[PDB]
Amino acid sequence: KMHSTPKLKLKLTDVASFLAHNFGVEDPVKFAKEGGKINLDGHEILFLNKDEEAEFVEVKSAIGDAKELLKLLFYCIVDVSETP
Amino acid sequence: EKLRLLLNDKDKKSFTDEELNLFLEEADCIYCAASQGWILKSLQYENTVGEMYEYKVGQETYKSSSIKDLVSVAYQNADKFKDMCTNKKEKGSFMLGISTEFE
Amino acid sequence: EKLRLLLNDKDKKSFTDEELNLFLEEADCIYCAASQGWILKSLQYENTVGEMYEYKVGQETYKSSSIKDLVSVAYQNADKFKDMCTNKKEKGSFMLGISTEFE
Amino acid sequence: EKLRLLLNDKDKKSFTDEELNLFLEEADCIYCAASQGWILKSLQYENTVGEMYEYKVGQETYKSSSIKDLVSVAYQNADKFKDMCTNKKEKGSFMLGISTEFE
Amino acid sequence: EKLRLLLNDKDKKSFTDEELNLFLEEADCIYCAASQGWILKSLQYENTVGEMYEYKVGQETYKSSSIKDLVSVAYQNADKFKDMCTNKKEKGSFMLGISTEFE
Amino acid sequence: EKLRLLLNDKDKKSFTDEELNLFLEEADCIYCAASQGWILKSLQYENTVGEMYEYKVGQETYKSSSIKDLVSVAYQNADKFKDMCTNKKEKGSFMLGISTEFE
Amino acid sequence: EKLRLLLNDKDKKSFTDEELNLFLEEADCIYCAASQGWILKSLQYENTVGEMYEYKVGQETYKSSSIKDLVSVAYQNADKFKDMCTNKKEKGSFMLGISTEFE
Amino acid sequence: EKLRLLLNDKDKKSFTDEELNLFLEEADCIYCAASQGWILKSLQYENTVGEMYEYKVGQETYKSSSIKDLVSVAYQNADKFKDMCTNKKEKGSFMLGISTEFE
Amino acid sequence: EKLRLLLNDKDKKSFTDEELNLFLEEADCIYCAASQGWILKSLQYENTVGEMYEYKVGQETYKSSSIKDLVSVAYQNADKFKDMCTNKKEKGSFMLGISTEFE
Amino acid sequence: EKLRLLLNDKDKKSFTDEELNLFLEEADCIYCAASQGWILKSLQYENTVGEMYEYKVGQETYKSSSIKDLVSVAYQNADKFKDMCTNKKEKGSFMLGISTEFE
Repeated sequence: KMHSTPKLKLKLTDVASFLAHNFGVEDPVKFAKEGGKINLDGHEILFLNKDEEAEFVEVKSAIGDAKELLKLLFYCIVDVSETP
Repeated sequence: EKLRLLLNDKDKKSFTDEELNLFLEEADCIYCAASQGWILKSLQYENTVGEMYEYKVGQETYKSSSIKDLVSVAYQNADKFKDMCTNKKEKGSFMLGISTEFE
Repeated sequence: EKLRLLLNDKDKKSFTDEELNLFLEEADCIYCAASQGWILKSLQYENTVGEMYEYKVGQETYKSSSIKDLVSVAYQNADKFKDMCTNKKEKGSFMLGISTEFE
Repeated sequence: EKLRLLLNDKDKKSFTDEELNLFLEEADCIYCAASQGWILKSLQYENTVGEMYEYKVGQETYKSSSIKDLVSVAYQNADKFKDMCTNKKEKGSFMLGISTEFE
Repeated sequence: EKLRLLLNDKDKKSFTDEELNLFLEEADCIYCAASQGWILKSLQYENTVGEMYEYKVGQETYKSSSIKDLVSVAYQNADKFKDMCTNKKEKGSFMLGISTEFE
Repeated sequence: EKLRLLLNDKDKKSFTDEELNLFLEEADCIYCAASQGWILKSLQYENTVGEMYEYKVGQETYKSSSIKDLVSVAYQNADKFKDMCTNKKEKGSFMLGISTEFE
Repeated sequence: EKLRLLLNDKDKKSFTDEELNLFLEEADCIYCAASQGWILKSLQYENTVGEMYEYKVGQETYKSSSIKDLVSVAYQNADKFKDMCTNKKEKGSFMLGISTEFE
Repeated sequence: EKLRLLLNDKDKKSFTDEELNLFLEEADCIYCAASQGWILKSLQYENTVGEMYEYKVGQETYKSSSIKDLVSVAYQNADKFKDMCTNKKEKGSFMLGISTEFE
Repeated sequence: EKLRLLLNDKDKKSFTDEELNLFLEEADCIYCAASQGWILKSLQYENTVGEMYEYKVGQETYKSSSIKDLVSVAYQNADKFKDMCTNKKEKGSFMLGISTEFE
Repeated sequence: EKLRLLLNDKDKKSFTDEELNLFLEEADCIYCAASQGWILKSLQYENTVGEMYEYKVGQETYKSSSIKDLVSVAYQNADKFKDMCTNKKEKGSFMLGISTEFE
């Protein structure tokens, strides 16, 4: 839940100006304190200048080796109870 | 008064007023007009301060800035006004919600 | 008072007060006004130093910094004010939440 | 008048009106004509300054900018007018649709 | 006393005290205020040591440091005070923990 | 005593003891105090060498290092002392163990 | 005798033995002490050879090395002594074993 | 003979025999001793040339290499001796076997 | 005769024959010995042509190559002789074939 | 003739023909002998030009190329002959076959 969904990252020339112009957020600090959650439709397009860059900060897996350890614990639990 | 503002930006008593009005008509933003005026003013240095930059006569040596330095400074002024004009026009980056109809 | 602060943010007694109020009306920040006024002051050096930057009469020799050095320091002052104003206006990076509605 | 604007856009007295009209009809935009005329003007300096750019007579001394600096400023003027013409003709990037045919 | 310490940091007896208190109001950190004072003192070199850096009269010649060198040194002092303030306030990098509620 | 160490790390007789004690109170380490004091010392050169760094009187000529070089050596001293303090405080890389509770 | 070695690692009679043995106590290896002493000796050039590097009076004319060159040489000596001390301290880079208990 | 070989390897008649012998017991190879002794000799030039490197009395004029050039050659000598000693100690690459143990 | 060949590989009557045959014993390749002799000869320039490179007395001015240039030429000669020695001994690249016993 | 070819390549008759024959015996190729001889010739410029390269007596002023320039041309000649010999001895790249054994 922390990291499995990718986090879109923008390297903007001016963060405050970009936020104010796009999302109308004049007081971004107060927006952060207010728990202000931006709303995006799903279908968005970016218009950056030459310098600015946008990327997804994506990870191959958020839980790592949890699957194998959980499987091992399942096997051990079945073994202790010796259930068919 | 826009003409006074240009004649203060672009230094005065070089051009007459009607061509300043033409400059302003050529571009709505006064700074673009001032940059245009400065680049056309840089041509005036061929007459106001000729190629002869230094001379001595008798007991008087006068060394003035060569035409290259003056025209370079005029181009610096023109570029500065152009940049200031673009700064006036400039807008930041944007991201918008694209969409399309579908059944 | 903005005019009083600006007359010392830029060096005193070259411009008239109406022009300074015009600069103050052009931009909210006084530092931007000071930067633009410093460019305007830089435009004056053509008459002062372009026509003569070092001369010698009789046994006396006087030399002053060329127009390039003086216009360079003036542009440096204007650019420093521009950078200081932008640094005053800017804010750091920060990550924010996001939530698209769903049912 | 376009001829008047051209004679302003470069120096005024150094060419007959016929060849300026020739430049005007050579290219549509007047800035291209001004650039070409400025290069043609730059040609003149092989005589004025190439033959002698600083001479001394008795106690009198006279120095002028060398031919390299003069043709440098002339070419700079011509190139600036060329850039001005291209920017006047310049247009931004675009994004268009495609329409094939199928059945 | 902040006033005396600023008159020592920013060199003494070219301003008067009320604007020094104003500069202290501009930023609580004394070094930032001293830096701003250093820029606004570098501006004043145009009067204290004019553009005429060198002159020979009679049997005396005096070669003052040009305005560019003095203003460059003043900006260097300003940059040192700014860096010293940032050194005073800046903290290093460090790791933290994330918390998230779950059923 | 740290006061005498500071007086030696700078030139001895140029400052009152009160401001030296102020430097010592600001930063506990002697080297940081000396580094800051050397910048403060560098600020003096606008009033001894900035106004005149070489003059000639009659047959007598006197030249001294320009303000740029003197400020350069003073900043070099301050930077060297700052690096000395940081080297006194720094420590090498390390390799530690992790442990987490688990049942 | 370590003190004789130190007073040979720099020209001798600019220092007094108290601060010399203080330097020796500051660092076990004599070359770090000599480097520190050389850095502190570079300061004293401001008095022994002031900023007035060249002068002419009557028919004498003496042109001493500037203070910047002398401090540069002093810092070069300090860096060489520091490097020599590190060479004395340095141990080769090499590999070792690992062993952890296990049953 | 090592003392004589060193007194050849460094220009003769500048150090007492005690100092030379001290260099000998300082380092095993005589070349390192020669390099260190050359650095120690390089220390001397501040008195000889820092205070004066070119002077003119009456008609007579005398010039000599600056302290920078002289300390540069001295350091070049010391560094070249150090490199030559290290090259004498230097040995080429190798391939060696491994022999672990196993039942 | 090897000694005569060395006295031609480096100019004559500056070294006594014991130094020469010591160099030859130090390295079989006579060019390596000549390089060693040349670097040791570079030290002699401190005496043969002192730091005073130029002087004028009366109406008679003499300017000699500085000591830095002479030692640079000596080091260049030493490097050339070293390169000649390496070119004498060095052989090119080539393949081999390994064979290890096996059943 | 080989000796005559060397006496032509090297500038004619600055050295005894017997050591020229010694050079010929050192390397079979005439060009390597000429290159080594040119380095040996470069060695002698110390006496000719090192201790004086431009001097003035009375009104008469004589100047000659510095030792560095003369050594540069001599080394350039030697290197050019080295390149010529290497290109005479070189051979182009080419492909060859392989033929192992099998049954």
